[PDB]
Amino acid sequence: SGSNSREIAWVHSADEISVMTCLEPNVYLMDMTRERLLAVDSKERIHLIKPAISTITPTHCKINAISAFNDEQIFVDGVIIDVHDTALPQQFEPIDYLKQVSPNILVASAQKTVIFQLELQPNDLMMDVSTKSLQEGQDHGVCHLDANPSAFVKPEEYIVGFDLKNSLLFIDVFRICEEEIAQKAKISYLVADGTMLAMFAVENRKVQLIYSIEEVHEHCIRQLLFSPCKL
Repeated sequence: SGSNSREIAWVHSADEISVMTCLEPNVYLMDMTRERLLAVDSKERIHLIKPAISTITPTHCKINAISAFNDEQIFVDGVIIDVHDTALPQQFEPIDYLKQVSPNILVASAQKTVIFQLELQPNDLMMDVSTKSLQEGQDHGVCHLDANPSAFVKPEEYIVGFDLKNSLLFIDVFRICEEEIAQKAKISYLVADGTMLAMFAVENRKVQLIYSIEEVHEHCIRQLLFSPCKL
């Protein structure tokens, strides 16, 4: 699912081919969105939700606005008020929310636990890394990266710096950087790739990536508007 600048790639799991309405679609698995109104259709997901409860992740739905709207519910609307901006959400009915603060929060869709530690974060509910020091609460101040835009856990938790890096935690092996996700085989030092870093597509400045299996079978999406579908 890719917002109209609502398309596909020979599949029916997100939008009926051509569906003009967006900022981001949701096919995490009706592909959710947020207008500059939630315009979600049915091509293959659940077929009907229309305009019901921006950046939505899995609902084994929750919203994400530019305000303190940590709302997230069913169709049942629940505007959990974080009390500035409700930033990056992740699903771990508990859902972790990460504002423009490294402390962050865990809210059960009701705040499960809330932590405060200093003056992108991974999933392994208490074993969670924090970035903006590299403290991993349950904590461990790790000021090794000069800041910290993303961190991801063991497939040795690798955390990127704003000036490349994606070092080791528990040797700073170096190839903003190309951000990271986890494999059963570490995605080669949690970089997404530097070929195969030992433990190039068109243009650069990639955002967020995933992967099917070790090395091969990229999940496409690689850059803006033009990414390889090779491997």
